[PDB]
Amino acid sequence: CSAGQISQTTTQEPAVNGVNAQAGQVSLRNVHLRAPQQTDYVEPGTTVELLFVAANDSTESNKLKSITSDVGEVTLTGDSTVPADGVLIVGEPDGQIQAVENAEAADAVTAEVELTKPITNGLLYDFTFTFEDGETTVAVPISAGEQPRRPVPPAGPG
Amino acid sequence: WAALMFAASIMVHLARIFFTGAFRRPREANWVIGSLLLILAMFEGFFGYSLPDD
Amino acid sequence: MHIEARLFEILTAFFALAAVVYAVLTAMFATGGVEWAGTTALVLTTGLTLITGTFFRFVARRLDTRPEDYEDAEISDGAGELGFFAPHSWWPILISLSFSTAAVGAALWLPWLIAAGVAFVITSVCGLVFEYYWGPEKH
Amino acid sequence: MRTELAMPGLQFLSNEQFNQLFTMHGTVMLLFYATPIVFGFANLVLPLQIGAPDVAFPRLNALSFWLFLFGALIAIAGFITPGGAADFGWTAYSPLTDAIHSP
Amino acid sequence: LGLMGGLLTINPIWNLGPYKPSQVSAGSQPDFYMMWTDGLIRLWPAWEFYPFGHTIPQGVWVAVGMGLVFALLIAYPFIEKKVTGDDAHHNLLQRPRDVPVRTAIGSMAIALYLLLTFACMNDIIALKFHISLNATTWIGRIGMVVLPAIVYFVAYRWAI
Amino acid sequence: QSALLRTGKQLFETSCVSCHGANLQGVPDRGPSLIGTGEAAVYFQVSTGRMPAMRGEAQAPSKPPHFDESQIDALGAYVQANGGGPTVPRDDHGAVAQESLIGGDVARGGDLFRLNCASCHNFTGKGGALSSGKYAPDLGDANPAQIYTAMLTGPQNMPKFSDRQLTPDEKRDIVAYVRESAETPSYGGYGLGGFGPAPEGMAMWIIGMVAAIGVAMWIGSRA
Amino acid sequence: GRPGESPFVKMRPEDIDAGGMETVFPWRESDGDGTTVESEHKLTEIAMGVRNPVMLIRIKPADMHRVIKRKGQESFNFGELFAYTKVCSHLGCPSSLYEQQTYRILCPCHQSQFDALEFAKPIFGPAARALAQLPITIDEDGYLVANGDFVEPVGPAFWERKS
Amino acid sequence: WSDALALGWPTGITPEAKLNRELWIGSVIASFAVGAIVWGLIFWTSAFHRKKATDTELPRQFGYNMPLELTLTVIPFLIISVLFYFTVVVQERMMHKDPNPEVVIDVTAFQWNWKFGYQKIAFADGSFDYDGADPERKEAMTSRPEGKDEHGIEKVGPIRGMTPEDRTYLNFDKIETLGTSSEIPVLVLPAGKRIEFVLNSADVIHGFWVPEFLFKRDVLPEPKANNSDNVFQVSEIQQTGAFVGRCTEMCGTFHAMMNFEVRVVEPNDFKAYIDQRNAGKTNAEALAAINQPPLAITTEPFESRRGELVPQ
Amino acid sequence: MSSTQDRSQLDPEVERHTGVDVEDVPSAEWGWSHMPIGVMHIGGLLSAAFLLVMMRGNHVGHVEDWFLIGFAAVIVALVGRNWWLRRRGWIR
Ligand SMILES: CCCCCCCCCCCCCCCC(=O)O[C@H](COC(=O)CCCCCCC[C@@H](C)CCCCCCCCC)COP(=O)(O)O[C@H]1[C@H](O)[C@H](O)[C@H](O)[C@@H](O)[C@@H]1O
Ligand SMILES: CCCCCCCCCCCCCCCC(=O)O[C@H](COC(=O)CCCCCCC[C@@H](C)CCCCCCCCC)COP(=O)(O)O[C@H]1[C@H](O)[C@H](O)[C@H](O)[C@@H](O)[C@@H]1O
Ligand SMILES: CCCCCCCC/C=C\CCCCCCCC(=O)OC[C@H](COP(=O)(O)OCCN)OC(=O)CCCCCCCCCCCCCCC
Ligand code: HEC
Ligand code: HEM
Ligand SMILES: CCCCCCCCCCCCCCCC(=O)OC[C@H](C)OC(=O)CCCCCCCC[C@@H](C)CCCCCCCC
Ligand SMILES: *C(=O)CCCCCCCCCCCCCCC
Ligand code: FES
Ligand SMILES: [Cu+2]
Ligand SMILES: [Cu+2]
Repeated sequence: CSAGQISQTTTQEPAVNGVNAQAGQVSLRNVHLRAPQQTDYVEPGTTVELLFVAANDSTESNKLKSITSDVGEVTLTGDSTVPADGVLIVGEPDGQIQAVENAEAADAVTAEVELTKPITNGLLYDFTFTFEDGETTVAVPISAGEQPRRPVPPAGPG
Repeated sequence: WAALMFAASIMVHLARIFFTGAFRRPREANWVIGSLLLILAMFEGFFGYSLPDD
Repeated sequence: MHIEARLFEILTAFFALAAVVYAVLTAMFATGGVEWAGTTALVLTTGLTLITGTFFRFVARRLDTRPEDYEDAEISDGAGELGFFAPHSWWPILISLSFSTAAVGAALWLPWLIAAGVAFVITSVCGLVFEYYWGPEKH
Repeated sequence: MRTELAMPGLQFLSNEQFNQLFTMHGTVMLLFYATPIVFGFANLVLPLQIGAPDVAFPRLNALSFWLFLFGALIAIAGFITPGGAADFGWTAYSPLTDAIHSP
Repeated sequence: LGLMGGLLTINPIWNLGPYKPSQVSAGSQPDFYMMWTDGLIRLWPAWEFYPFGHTIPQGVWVAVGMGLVFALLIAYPFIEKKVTGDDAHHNLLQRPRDVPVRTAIGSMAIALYLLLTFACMNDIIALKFHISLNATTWIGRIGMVVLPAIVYFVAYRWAI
Repeated sequence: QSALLRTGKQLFETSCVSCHGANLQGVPDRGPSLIGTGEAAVYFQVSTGRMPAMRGEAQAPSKPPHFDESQIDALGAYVQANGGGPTVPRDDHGAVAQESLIGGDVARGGDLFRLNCASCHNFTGKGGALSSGKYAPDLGDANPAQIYTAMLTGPQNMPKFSDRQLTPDEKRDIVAYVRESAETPSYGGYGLGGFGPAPEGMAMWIIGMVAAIGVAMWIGSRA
Repeated sequence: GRPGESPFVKMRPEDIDAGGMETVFPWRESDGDGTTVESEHKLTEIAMGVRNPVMLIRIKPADMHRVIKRKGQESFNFGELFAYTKVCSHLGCPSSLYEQQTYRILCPCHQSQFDALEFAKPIFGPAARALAQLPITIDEDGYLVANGDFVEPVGPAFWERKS
Repeated sequence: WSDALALGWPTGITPEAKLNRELWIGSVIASFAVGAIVWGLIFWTSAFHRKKATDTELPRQFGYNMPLELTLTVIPFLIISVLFYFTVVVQERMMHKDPNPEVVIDVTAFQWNWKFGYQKIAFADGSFDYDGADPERKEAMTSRPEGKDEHGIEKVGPIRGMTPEDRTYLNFDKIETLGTSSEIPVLVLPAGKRIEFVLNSADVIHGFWVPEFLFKRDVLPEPKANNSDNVFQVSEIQQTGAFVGRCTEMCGTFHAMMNFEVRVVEPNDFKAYIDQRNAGKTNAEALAAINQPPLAITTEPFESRRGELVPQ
Repeated sequence: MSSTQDRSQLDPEVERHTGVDVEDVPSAEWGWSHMPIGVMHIGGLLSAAFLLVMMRGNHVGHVEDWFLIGFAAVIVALVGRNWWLRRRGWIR
């Protein structure tokens, strides 16, 4: 009776770095920050990108995506009202394929944030995604999409 | 394999003697020392397969 | 064994008729011709009953009217030495357990538990068959 | 299955737990209660009814019972497994039964 | 023994890498003779006592269990003679059926030993025979008090 | 590719939208969202066959794949385009790399396997048991791409080994060790599975002890 | 797994990804690579330390809200990174098995599970004491460093404990 | 009286359903007559109790009434023969297989939901120059020049040269009304027209039932290779509105979650719907545009939650 | 016919005059044949108590506790039935 109403397989989040925020009609999937850090912190004043996918649940739509801004002044370049029983893919997560030579509306709604606050990988930073339906804090992580190991200096025994 | 058969045959011999009553009045001390022998065999195999640091 | 053979002869007649009619009406008037599953099953159940009935008829012709087959047969007529009916035996349960250990080995695809269940089955079938033939121990 | 079906919602059973129930209920009742009990009654009175002392192969009919009992148990054994018993109904139709479906 | 040394592989230490505290496998079993001690360790239900500023880990439970097992095994003939009352010089064995209580007790003890031995192997039993690991652990826990009683009753009646 | 994306979408729509809802968002309490899972996850999971899954239980078992390599690639490309994530390795031609994933070093691969993989699988990649009905499966069926992608995407109750955590060279070494341990013949006889104590004790008790007892019964006299 | 040279390499939080487990060891700058003879003995000591190995777990941000924290171990975690001793609290075998989406640290020796979401308290098996939690953080350059020592003895329990 | 005596048969919405319901009413009449007479016989012989007045004298002890046996073994044969003749004439209108369907729906039934393709539409009155999509049908012929061996094998494929995972039998169309787990599919059909259903299954055998059609068919994976007549026609659908439809087989775990709808709208409504779907719009959007509720009104989507006591 | 009857004189030493009888255990004189019923009753009661006590443990599970409850309940039911029947003289 591992197959009962509470089963391990069904109640599993995706094995992805981005968090999931189902609150609100539009569901946020694989929401993370591309913020390549060269040191302990990503210093304020540097622009890091905000990846996620906004999937519409209802066909009756919530395609506004008004502000979705928090501490950092997230700006949505090439903003569009995409979600209509479909996906709004704000950016290009590492490994993303354009899927066609051309493109629609230039960039596909790329969200970029001027930090105004140090951030580091491993921490969770709250972002308030607000559609016309409602607002939800998501606690976005920092994800190193596909970058390999940065060479750490060799150690001199002492 | 000889260690495993040693343990298994000690166990089977213990079963035989216990079930056939080969320990009462005489041979009771024989049963006692046989029990000590079984314990020693158990720990001997324990130290044996533990001997090659693995 | 006239009635015993004739029962299977009747079953053979009916099953042969069913197989023939199914084969014909499936070769024609079916979406994809002969079904080839029902046809074969009907043909070989006809074969089942045919084998049994043929053996029963051979035996009926080979044997004179038994008291069992003979109406107006007194109990004393059949009274005599009935043959060997196996008394108590614990080999059937061992055979069942061995076949169950082979079956679980087949279900859970464990070649080692199949191999052992089959060994187990051979041993227990040998025990059952030799149960009443293992001569006295010769020391 | 009956308690679950009393109310429209899935009160206490999951979809696959219910599917295991009618699968095993159907087979247990037929193949482990109905088909093995005709030979239960046959072994009971058939030799008596024809005047015989015993069945033709009385060690064989002993094997038949134990094959029934142990064969039945290993079918019920699907429940103790974490996945459960067979999802597919008693009929166990082909595509649903292959390794791809109900693995 | 030579045939089995040839044809059957025992303890492939080359497969089993060198000991490192940070590394481990899933099997982690001792030979079948210590498998009952290991199974006792696995099955015993994590009962720990914390006296004044001290700890009494679950290891002591299994240690005392082994001590009791060995003490009872060593002292059985004297226990049996104290219980029954027979100190007569016995040179003729008695068939296990002819002594229902002792054969029943031995069957009960063998059942407990087999339960513990398979509890130690519950990991591989769960892996191969598809049974949840928690289910195997709790089957062992319940059986080690149920299975000995069942086997005792069955063996007693079987002997009679 | 356009047609590859279209084929992946068509397969997705008639295979998994019931439990990975259309738009790749996950169906609450039936399946996780596939956004960000990537092409490697799709390749491993569908090729091992786990994904045409017909039950919610402790663990999704392996099974014959329901799609051929081309359809696996189509589904993987569709999922990668929708979400974007890890990609399965490929060789010079374009096919999923099998031999290229065999790392040169096998001692290093074995050390890494023992530190990370043997934790649950085995000393040599046989299976292992887990908490509640789960289990780490035997690795002898997995091919180098399947092993590499299994590490790349933690399939289920398995830690997700990123390239940063296990550089592709380390993963290649682990793949080499897995394949070598799986394809290597047992020296010293029939390795009874791969678990020492339990299969060895059973084989003793069944082969050696029945032989000894039967020989003793032959030599001696019943009484 | 490099055979002998630079066996231990500094680590960064970005290296792990959500639902990831990595076995880490207490490496000091003085304990440089294994090239020298002075090194390769400190490194061997680190590797052979019974209480040295730790498992660093990246809790999925979605499940970060299910985390319960122990007394005095509330700030030990660095964001979504939790460092628990691998040595099982009961008889000291490593608890190396990790189940993500269940967050259960399983020990192979005697099948004991610890709930990593909560403080690694045993929710099954013989173990009765939670695994010790290592304080962790990032120094300059972002490399992960222990922010202290275990607030309790880390190996298996013994008579002189809990005081 | 007819509804009560039909034993819960939904009054058909197509002439085939009407005729089948009439046959069912007749069959139930005959069965209830037989049951009434037999139960009367049983409750009458239950009046032959062992009366205390019965002295030491046993009954007639007759048995073996050959003429009565002949009568009661010939009459049932005639009854079943009449039933069989009616059954055959009714079955004749099970699939008339009219070579000129007015709308053809490609009913793909995959694992735990439905998809409707609208393969072709050709109104007899004259309209709907529409067709399906010949592309998207990609085979899986594993005709590699060489396999694992060095030479000679040149394996073509397991079955008829194709691998089991082929899905060439599956036909695809431009307008696909796929059903999501959270959005029950609604196949909209024109009222008054001949509607053919080309049935197929993606993964597993299962069933397609519209209780109001008084007819069901088993969507098979490869019906043509299995010697099955998956395709079946409905001459007309008079009544408009939404009719629930179930899956009437075993599919897997979520077999009870395959409910769909068939929404019979007027021919003009179907014109507007198909035009607005050719224009990029979803099924719900097209329904709203033709001013009909977008979501399945006869059945809500099932809660994807595994049950009530699950902690969300 | 090729079998010789056996004469056995085993040394005896409780005298079996109380406890079990040959009609109940045919080989009562040949070995230990009687376990006091109190021993088995107390053993069953303590087994049930142990099963119940195992509910207290470090397991978040609940079907485990329910299985313990069921097994302890059936053990206690068997012990109670046996004790009641023997109290009344094996009646009902
Ligand atoms: C009586 C004395 C004789 C003793 C037996 C001696 C047999 C000698 C055999 C010949 C020499 C040694 C061959 C060594 C080559 C070799 O090892 O043999 C494997 C086979 O292995 C299997 O499957 C088992 C096949 C079934 C046959 C053997 C069964 C014998 C058992 C029953 C003996 C013990 C008794 C236990 C009784 C049980 C009942 C208890 C009540 C074959 O390869 P494979 O199959 O592919 O192994 C997989 C890797 O590939 C893959 O990666 C890896 O991941 C794995 O999956 C691995 O299995
Ligand atoms: C030596 C063996 C003989 C033993 C004799 C003693 C007999 C007494 C057996 C006692 C059985 C105790 C069973 C209960 C144990 C227990 O408490 O664990 C459960 C699992 O229940 C179960 O299946 C119960 C299965 C019980 C079947 C027992 C079968 C007896 C067999 C072994 C007898 C054959 C013996 C063969 C002898 C061989 C002879 C060799 C010579 C739950 O685990 P879990 O899986 O985590 O479930 C989670 C949900 O709860 C949660 O909602 C959900 O959310 C999920 O998380 C889900 O996973
Ligand atoms: C004849 C009896 C017939 C009884 C048949 C009943 C079968 C139905 C069982 C499971 C159905 C699938 C549901 C699967 C999920 C469970 C339901 C639930 O959620 O119920 C609430 C809590 C747990 O809360 P939780 O959220 O699971 O989390 C927890 C920690 N996190 O348990 C409770 O109080 C209520 C108890 C729930 C199940 C306990 C059943 C176990 C064994 C019964 C007796 C065995 C007797 C042996 C005799 C020798
Ligand atoms: C419920 C039935 C089911 C269906 C059918 C199914 N999935 Fe899934 N999927 C799951 C579950 C449950 C998980 C997570 C647990 C697991 O994978 O065992 C999952 C996870 C996945 C993953 C891995 C996610 C990760 O984070 O690693 C991939 C990739 C995936 N699904 C793709 C597919 C594709 C492609 C198909 C169709 C070819 C499909 N699935 C069909 C239920 C299903
Ligand atoms: C008395 C009963 C004994 C038992 C039960 C026993 C058991 C064992 C076992 C099981 C092993 C493991 C072998 C392996 O893993 O390959 C072992 C190893 C060993 N035994 Fe014993 N042994 C016994 C007596 C002896 C004796 C008398 C000697 C010396 C004369 C001895 C010398 C060794 C050595 C040197 C090893 C190490 C072999 C290795 O590491 O592979 N043992 N023993
Ligand atoms: C006292 C000892 C005697 C028993 C006393 C009366 C014993 C009476 C036992 C009532 C049992 C009640 C259970 C209530 C279920 C529950 O609420 O928990 C749900 C749980 C989550 O679901 C499961 O996990 C599996 C549940 C199914 C159990 C399959 C067992 C199949 C057994 C086979 C493996 C054959 C074994 C051979 C057995 C051989 C014996 C044959 C009878
Ligand atoms: C998951 O591991 C199993 C799910 C099965 C749940 C439903 C169980 C139905 C009851 C079965 C009865 C077993 C035999 C009872 C013996 C008294
Ligand atoms: S050694 Fe970890 S639970 Fe016992
Ligand atoms: Cu259905
Ligand atoms: Cu279906």
